[PDB]
Amino acid sequence: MMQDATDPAVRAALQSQPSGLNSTDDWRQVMDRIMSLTARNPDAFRQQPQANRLSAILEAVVPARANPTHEKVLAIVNALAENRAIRPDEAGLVYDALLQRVARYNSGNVQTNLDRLVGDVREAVAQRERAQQQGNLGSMVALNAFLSTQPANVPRGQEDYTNFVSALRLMVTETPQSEVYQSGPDYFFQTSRQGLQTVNLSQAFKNLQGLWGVRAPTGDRATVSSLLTPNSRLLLLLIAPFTDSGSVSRDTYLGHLLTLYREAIGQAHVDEHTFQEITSVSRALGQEDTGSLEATLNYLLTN
Amino acid sequence: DGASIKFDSICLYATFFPMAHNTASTLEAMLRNDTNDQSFNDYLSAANML
Repeated sequence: MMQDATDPAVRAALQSQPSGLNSTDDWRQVMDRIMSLTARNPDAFRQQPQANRLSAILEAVVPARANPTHEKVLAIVNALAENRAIRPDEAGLVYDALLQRVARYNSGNVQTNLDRLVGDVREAVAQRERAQQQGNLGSMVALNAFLSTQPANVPRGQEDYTNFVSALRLMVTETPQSEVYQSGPDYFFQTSRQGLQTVNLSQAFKNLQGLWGVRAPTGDRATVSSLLTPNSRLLLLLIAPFTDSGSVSRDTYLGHLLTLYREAIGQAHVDEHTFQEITSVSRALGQEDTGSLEATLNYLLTN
Repeated sequence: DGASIKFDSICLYATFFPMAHNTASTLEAMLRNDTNDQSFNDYLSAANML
């Protein structure tokens, strides 16, 4: 089990308010401790020195108003650090700039809002932290711009593309984390990893609009399908762990190559379980076994 | 007997630690509150009479 982002209203409380005994806030906890009612040891208040004994009585029986503002205003500014509304080095300015703002306006209806906004801003950290795990929000809106600009449902050659419409939508829903459909240049493009080692254009996909339905030769790479760019080829291998059945595997490469993209993944996860064993058995071989990779090469070439 | 001292421009040589600028803005939180305050006294905290 794991925690959510360390509670932003509590992190700032951790650094300000008393830890052990706040005699006013934890009143019936000190009162329980002084009445010899605590289950740990009853006479923990009796065996204590007489002077600090009296300090517990004066503070608990007469509750003293402790300063609450600096654990409320800091609760906003540290949430401003976790929601990233300010930079971490900005904690010197905004903490006091708003304290100087409430120095001028201590006593309007604004601070009655402020503590209600404290509960709102602390929840906004918890809302966004669960929302950044699903980076769908900066992805689906971007795909809405892709679906509108690109002409949808126009394969007047042959139609297998209706299945492909949902295939791109499945990539948004299944993996959301680093999967951002960034619109930097006017061509749309999707990143798969946190460092973006396969971020091809979804407008390199515009090469497929004339190749949505053509004739198939035989079983070896086609006499025509050499036109398919390694840019668009990178996309079609990336949608392959998402959609398989739907596109016709016998009419054009939209389906025949998509089934063949599963052959690339099908070998990969087998060889993953192959490599994790031969590398693990290095005590009995005592060599840099590149034959683990050479057999992997042999299991792809000699078929 | 016969002695005199003359003074020029007096200075201050303040030295602190080159703190990490992320930490130098965030470690203040202990002294930013009135809960904990750097309290000091003489060991001979005494008062006399002549």
